[PDB]
Amino acid sequence: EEERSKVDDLRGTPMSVGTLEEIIDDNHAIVSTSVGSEHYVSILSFVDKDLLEPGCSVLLNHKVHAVIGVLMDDPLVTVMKVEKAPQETYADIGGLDNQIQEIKESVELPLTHPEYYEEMGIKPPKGVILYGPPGTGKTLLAKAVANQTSATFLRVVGSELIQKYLGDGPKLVRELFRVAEEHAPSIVFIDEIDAIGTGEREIQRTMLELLNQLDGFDSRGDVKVIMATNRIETLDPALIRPGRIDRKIEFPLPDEKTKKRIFQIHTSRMTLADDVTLDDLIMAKDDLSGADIKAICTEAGLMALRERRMKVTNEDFKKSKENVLYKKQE
Amino acid sequence: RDKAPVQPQQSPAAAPGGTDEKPSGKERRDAGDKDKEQELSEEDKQLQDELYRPALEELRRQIRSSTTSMTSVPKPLKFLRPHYNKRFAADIISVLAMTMSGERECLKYRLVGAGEVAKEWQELDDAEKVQREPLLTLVKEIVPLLMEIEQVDMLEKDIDENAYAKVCLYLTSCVNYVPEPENSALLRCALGVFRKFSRFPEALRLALMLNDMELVEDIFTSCKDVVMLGRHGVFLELSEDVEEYEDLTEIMSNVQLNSNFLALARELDIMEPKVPDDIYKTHLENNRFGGSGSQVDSARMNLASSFVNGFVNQDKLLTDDGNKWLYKNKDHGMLSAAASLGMILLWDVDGGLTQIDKYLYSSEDYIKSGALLACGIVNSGVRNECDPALALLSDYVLHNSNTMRLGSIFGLGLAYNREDVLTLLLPVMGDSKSSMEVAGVTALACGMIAVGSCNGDVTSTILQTIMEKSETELKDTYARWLPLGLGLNHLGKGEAIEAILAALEVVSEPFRSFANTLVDVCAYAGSGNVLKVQQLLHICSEHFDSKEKEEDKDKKEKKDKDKKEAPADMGAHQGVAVLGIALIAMGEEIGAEMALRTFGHLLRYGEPTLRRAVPLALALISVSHDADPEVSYNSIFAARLAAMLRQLAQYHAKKGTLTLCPYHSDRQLMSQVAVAGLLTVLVSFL
Repeated sequence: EEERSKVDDLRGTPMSVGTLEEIIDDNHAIVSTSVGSEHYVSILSFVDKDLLEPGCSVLLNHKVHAVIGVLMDDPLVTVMKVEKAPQETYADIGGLDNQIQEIKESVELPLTHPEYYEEMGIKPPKGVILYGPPGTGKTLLAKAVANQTSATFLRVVGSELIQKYLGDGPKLVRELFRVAEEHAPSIVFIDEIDAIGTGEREIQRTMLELLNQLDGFDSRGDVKVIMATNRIETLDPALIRPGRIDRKIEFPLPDEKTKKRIFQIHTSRMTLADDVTLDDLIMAKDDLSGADIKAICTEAGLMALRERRMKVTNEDFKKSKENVLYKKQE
Repeated sequence: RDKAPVQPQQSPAAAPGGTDEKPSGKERRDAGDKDKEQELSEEDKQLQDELYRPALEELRRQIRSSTTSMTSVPKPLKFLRPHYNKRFAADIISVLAMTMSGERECLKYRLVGAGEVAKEWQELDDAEKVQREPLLTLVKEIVPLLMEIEQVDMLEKDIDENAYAKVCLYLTSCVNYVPEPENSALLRCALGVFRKFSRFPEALRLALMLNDMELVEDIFTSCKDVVMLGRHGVFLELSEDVEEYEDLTEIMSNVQLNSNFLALARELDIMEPKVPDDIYKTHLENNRFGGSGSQVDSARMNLASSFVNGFVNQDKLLTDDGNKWLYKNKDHGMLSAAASLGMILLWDVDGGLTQIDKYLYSSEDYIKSGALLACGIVNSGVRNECDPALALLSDYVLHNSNTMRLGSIFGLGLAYNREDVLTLLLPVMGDSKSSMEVAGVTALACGMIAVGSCNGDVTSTILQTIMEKSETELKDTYARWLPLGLGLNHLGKGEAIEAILAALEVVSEPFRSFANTLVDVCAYAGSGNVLKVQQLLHICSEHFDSKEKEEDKDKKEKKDKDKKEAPADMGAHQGVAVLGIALIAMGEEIGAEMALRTFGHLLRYGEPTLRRAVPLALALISVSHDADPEVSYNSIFAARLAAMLRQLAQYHAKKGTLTLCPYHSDRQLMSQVAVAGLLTVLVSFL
């Protein structure tokens, strides 16, 4: 007890918050601050030195800077990937059975059903790269959801995580590469790839560095990376040969029949009336994704649920369809 | 409507006003009333009033049951003796008589210990049989034998709903919330209604729980009368314990009507279907013997390659990869590699003699001792391999029949209430050799022979091993593995007072108090006895750092069924022994992602005993995500036990006592490598 309450002199009044740079095997690490003060002192208790992940903020002192402990602190990492197993499988959507068996056969052959993968002796640990014109997570997460059935998943949505802060660099990509290293049986999913589409000079070099580290120049077959953008013209031609090397496919235009199937899947569990017609619903829409029709199915199930009924009438589903007609036109 | 015309009608206490006013209350009693029966303050005078007094009792219990009462509701009905699919009978009978007779049976069941409550229970039984709402009137009439005539009075045509629903949730809440004797009523009455009905395999589970000799007879003359066959012989031999297969083969050898139940009663017809069908439809890759047989060195990873080699029993290449592989191996590896030929030859009985004979009566004592161990492992019903190990039996210091006593007495315990094996085991335990595994495989042998016996006999067998257990207080490992067999004899029942008999004649210095707490471990297979759960939390903080490991290790055996309560805050503590308690308390179940998380947190540790103990249950609970933990151990290690144990985790990766004894004997690996010579002969694997 006294030995635990005797180191209080170091963590007392002379205490500061610095930024550690790296850990040296010589048990004296190098720290930094606003002016970059480098002090090396033998380590003490209360530190982990393994999960510390150097390059973050640590605890310093006004003294010779003997490290008395560490203090953890990133909320943006939590919203990166989902850790749940959704019930949406590859057999819940139709029409694109070949388009979904191309990626299912592409990334479900490594690490699962390995007699057609390891006996050949190829191992292209790069994965396919797709793009959905509607996107909005619906089509790209409806194609990536096939791997989410029974497997660990890794999700990355939007290039905002790089642009919402100062140019720290590819260190976040190194964090995804070390959590993917410790989570090798996973699927890397990069969504909403609009880095160059949205300083600007650093975005190109952290994107080309993203291409460098994504290529896997020192790592063996560890994880399958599946990228997903919205516009194929935004990506530069240099991100192709070191990037998409396995296979790519095209997605058809969802005008009437793909929206009829999306409407059937979004209206398979719910109960609708007999007078609910389909031609006006697949006619009034124009280049719409599944998030807004899911939004009007949610507010239509709740609005029809206001009368303590689960049946969605035709006039109430047109009244909810006015949200679709207005939202895309606003 | 308004109470203007009918409100001044209940105030007159005259007999005609009641005999005509009350029938109007029975007419308007279809929905009770227009309100919550606020007329209590006016009918409380009718309470004192009495021609049609049974109607006044009916309306009185109607209103008292309508607003509130704890005891005064069923009195007008126990005194009424009711004699005078609509909404009326549904309201006044279903819910009002449901809670009414429920609180009457509860108050009369807890207060006093005549037949009026039986007439109410049969009347409500019939009326709710008309109501046809199952599991609710049932789930209420569970606690009131009367349940036998209730089931045989109800189980006539509704078999799927009462059997599936009533037996499912009433069996689950009957091992969870119901004590033992009413569960025995479930077993006997379920033997009745299920004996008169179909679905024999659930009655065979009722034989896994009853362990009665009549059930197998009636189900073999009835299963024989009702015409696959080898499959029900397979799980027939799997569900049966050590007692009723020996007794089954002696009663079928007593009848000898067809001898097909004699053929199915042994290990031959449970293995002749599996082995060819397994070799045919499945094709295991050769990169596991070719690689896992190549990255081995240091004379220990090669032992892990003898165990992975023992996994085969399709491909028998690593088995037949020339000779001198056992000659290069040391004693710790001559016994294990000598038993490898026994692990790889579980089938091919006739070939086992011509495969092991090359190593029999050899020059090295451990080659032929482990060869007799192999002869004991390869078979369990042939009994024609024991003789050239039972013959000599006479060393008294060391004459190769002590090691042949290890392999042959252990393998004979695996493949043995046989009297003329224990009449010869008397000088075995009485020998008292300095070798630990003598009394180890002796107590485990007679212990596995005495599992499921006649309520755990306390005869001079376990009395003899207790007296000779307390003979000398040296080499406390004897005191660690003799309670193994002691508990194997105490196993099979919880309510027995024999654990308190051990608390009488056993209690001593904490050595035999650890023996007594092991008897406490194996003498509590499981029931509704939460008293030992709060007692478990009470004695959980004992200073002795081993009775915590075993007495708290019992968690995986006590609550083995209700796995939702098994995860607790044992990992949040600071004692490494508790981390071992949870780490072993995980088990060998289907391995959900929560368990894989508990091994993702328990895996990263610095002690070689816990890092050695984690891959055992990690890879036992998962037999996609199989190679990730192996890569994790490759990243942690790259000691010897971690590498041999992670190759053994490559072995493990890709309610019977046979699946409970081996690892419970394996709970003492934190010692010399002599225990690791008994590690290679486990039988709990599938």
